[PDB]
Amino acid sequence: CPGESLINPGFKSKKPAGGVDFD
Amino acid sequence: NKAAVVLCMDVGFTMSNSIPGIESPFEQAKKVITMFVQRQVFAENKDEIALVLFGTDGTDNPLSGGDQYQNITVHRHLMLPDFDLLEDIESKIQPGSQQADFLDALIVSMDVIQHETIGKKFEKRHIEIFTDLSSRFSKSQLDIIIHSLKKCDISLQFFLPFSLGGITEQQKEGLEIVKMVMISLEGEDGLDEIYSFSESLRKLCVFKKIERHSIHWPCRLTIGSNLSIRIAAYKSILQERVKKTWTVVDAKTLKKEDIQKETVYCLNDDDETEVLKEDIIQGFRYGSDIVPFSKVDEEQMKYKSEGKCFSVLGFCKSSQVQRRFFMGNQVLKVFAARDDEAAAVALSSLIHALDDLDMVAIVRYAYDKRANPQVGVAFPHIKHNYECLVYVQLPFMEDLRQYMFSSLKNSKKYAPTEAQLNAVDALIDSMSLAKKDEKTDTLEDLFPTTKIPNPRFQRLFQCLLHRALHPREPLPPIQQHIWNMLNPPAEVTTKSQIPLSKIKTLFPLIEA
DNA sequence: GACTTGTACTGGAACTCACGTGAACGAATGTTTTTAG
Repeated sequence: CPGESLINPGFKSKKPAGGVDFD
Repeated sequence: NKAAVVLCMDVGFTMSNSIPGIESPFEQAKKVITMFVQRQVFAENKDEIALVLFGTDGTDNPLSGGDQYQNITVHRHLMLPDFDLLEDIESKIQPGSQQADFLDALIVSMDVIQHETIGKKFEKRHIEIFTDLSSRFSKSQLDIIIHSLKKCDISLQFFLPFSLGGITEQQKEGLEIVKMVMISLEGEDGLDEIYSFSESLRKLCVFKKIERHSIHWPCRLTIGSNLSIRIAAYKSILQERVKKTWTVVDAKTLKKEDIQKETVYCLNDDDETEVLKEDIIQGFRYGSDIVPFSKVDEEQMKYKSEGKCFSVLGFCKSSQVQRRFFMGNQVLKVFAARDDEAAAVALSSLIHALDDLDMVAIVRYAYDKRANPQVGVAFPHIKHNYECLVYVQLPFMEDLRQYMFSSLKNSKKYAPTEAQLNAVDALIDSMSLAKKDEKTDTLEDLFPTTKIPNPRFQRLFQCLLHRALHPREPLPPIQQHIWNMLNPPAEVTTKSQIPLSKIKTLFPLIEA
């Protein structure tokens, strides 16, 4: 399945938190 | 803060003589008195109440004089309510056989409320008259009474067997005099301040709500390192808990000091040895092992921050913040600093800008130094009377759960048919809890859930009162009015009877 | 028939997760009472 974490199968990988990025 | 209430009541013979079906006013006034006493007792607002009766055989007043000021008694003085007053009301008060002038009773009430109020602070003062206005009287001291009431700033109330305000001429004269007294004291608004026994019972059948006063939280809303607006935050909505908790007492003597609680620690050895508190250190679990972590070391490594921070991390569109992601157990309301015009102007400008642009502020909030920082959303709230920011917490990365659920629209075996959809539509239409105002202005809520007191506290107070008055009998069943207020109007069920039958016919539900 | 070995089933216990009650501690903020000048 696309977007599936390799470390923890069955849970979609979480994107790293970027914080605040002004446009 | 505190209030002094002189409850003046009629015990004349005219009350006893009435149609049995009408529930003669003596019993209704007694029930109202009792209900008010319970409401005051179980709501510890630090209020003083005294009891005066007129029309009784005996005479006990500070002022006696001659034939005037007779057949009146001051049963209770200015003191906190207690169950002894309830017991006295229940049985120690019985109807008499004499008559009295309620003007003299009002004079006695003024005398007691003016003489027993010294040495205490009272922001309010009230006097409630319970009479049927069926006793002959003469009007010769009204002006002085009105002058005294105006000077002392004491409110007045009246409770009569009839709502208007088939009656006798004396009752009509009583109505005229009481109406004149109310008009003189306040005016047009005072006409509606004459209640009835049934209406008052309708409003006094529910215990008072648990009221807590939030303490203002001052801080500074910061946008960068140069802009700062002084603000004060209050807690608007939170889950309410009982102020008092149950106390464990020994079954026999019923004392708290005869039972003690303590904790000890032991090891896994068969001997079951014991160790002292100081010889215990906290640790955590790292996989299949335990990593010791002393409290001092934790404090040394602990994440240190600066408390009392209300900083605007950024501004984002309202559509990007969903209600389903709200966290926390509280909602904060942020106003400008009290007695600060510049802060008010700045906050108003920010609120108006956010409302116009349809934006919310993602902010960092920390209650104090030892409070974990939080990321939350502040959004405007503009009302004719007031405008303020509303702050609600937001989730972190660790607080989001990734759960997968099958689609319902694409299912081939769970797809409802046209008839089922029509039945569900009919059910939804029938069970509507909001009604248009003749399709003219707006909607009206038939079953507003925000005005329903929590049944838990009502049940607790009911059971406590029943145990106090009846130590032997078991607890009673839940009162009917609680169920009535916890259920929708019967019109909804009457309308929905048939659609529910249709849905039952069309949907084959089977219990496995 | 009695014992020994091996296989299969399975109902309950253990564990984890979540919520609610009760208590202590710091911490604050405000408010009330007592004492000094």
